[PDB]
Amino acid sequence: SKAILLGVILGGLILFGVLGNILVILSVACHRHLHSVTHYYIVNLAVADLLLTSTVLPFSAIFEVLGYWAFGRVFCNIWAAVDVLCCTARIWGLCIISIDRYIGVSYPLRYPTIVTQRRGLMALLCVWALSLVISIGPLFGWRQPAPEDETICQINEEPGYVLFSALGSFYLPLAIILVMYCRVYVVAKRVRLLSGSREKDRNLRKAAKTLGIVVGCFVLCWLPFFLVMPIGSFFPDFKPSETVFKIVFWLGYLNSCINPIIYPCSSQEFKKAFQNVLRI
Amino acid sequence: LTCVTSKSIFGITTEDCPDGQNLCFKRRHYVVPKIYDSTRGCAATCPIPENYDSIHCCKTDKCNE
Amino acid sequence: QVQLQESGGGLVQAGESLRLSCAASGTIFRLYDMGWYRRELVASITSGGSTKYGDSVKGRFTISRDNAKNTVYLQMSSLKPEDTAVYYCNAEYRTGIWEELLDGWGQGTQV
Repeated sequence: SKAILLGVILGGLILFGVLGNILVILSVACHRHLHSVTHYYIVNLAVADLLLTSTVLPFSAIFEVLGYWAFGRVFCNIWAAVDVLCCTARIWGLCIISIDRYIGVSYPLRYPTIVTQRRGLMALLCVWALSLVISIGPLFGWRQPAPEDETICQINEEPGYVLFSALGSFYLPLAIILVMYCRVYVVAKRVRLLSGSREKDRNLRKAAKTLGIVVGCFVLCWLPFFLVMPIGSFFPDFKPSETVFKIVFWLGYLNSCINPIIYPCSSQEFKKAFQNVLRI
Repeated sequence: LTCVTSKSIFGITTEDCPDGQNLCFKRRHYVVPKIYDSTRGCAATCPIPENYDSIHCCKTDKCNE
Repeated sequence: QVQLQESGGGLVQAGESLRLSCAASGTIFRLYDMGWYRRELVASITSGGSTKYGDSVKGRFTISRDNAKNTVYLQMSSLKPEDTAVYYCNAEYRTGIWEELLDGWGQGTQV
């Protein structure tokens, strides 16, 4: 009975991720001193992860366990659209964090007058609008999923769509994240004190470390899938074994559950907020 | 008489079915949630699906798209 | 725990020169500002090469730093009867790229 225990393992992971992301959101919502434009981006990332883990992953696990779609064609389209939207929003909201930290490190003295709350929320809105355009846009212009059997839930088999989605949703934001974090790394390796003060320099070098951990885990989890799927859709004969191609799929979606572990195990204020929220 | 056999960015590898075969088909095997494994080809009689596969048999030229 | 200790001590009468040594030992990611103190500042070098001296030093001293082997030196010149109380070794070190800047002192020397 491989189905039941696999489903139980997956469900445990999804519930763990759901609680982790709710806890991350509450730790920032319920704390006055944690309300900063750079923490609202963490809350946005947690919101995308929470949507993915509470609305998308349960049905993905059921669909893996069963092996077919048991909820009709109408819910297939909605589930696929929400999945793609949340996945694109998560990575673009990580890219916006990369840009925010690059600005806060390169120009630590003008940062309060560059990244204002107005501009920070404008950036959030632009990220979400861009995610909607990149994700839900192509799903209509590239033959919204074709299957005609009411049990198949197959996003566009077209090679063009997978190229655009892979490029737009993984490889364009990854370039910005990696470039911006490298500059943060290079700057932090040359400057004695970032903002002339030791407390500020410490509090800026700690956040950069946490960002590096988040980015490293994200790349590690999501790179195998985006290396193995596009090649499969580009060279038809280079189809890998399904066992490894199932592992890379769930490895990528495990990030939405791991990230709330990254946040408190790297920072000391996030851990305290986690305790203060769990105790209540 | 000619049925598709593979689809990629480089194009379509359309071939010509031999005699006896009269209809094309397109199997579709589940791999991971949103990704399926298609296997096109010729056939004289439409194959029976096994383990929730979705075979769509058709008659016209390059119909198994 | 990074360690910096004095060196080059001894006994001598006025008119002769010395060369104290001080190098960093331990887990260091890099060193930023190094120099000697007498409490009071007598010299200091930054990782770039900007040399500084105290007002009491009328070009008397020459503090030198090697970027390769994490070592500093201080060449003495023209001892004075009332210019030798204690000589420390002060450095600011970082043990990693994502850690706070710290500093350490030395034991001391006298002549």
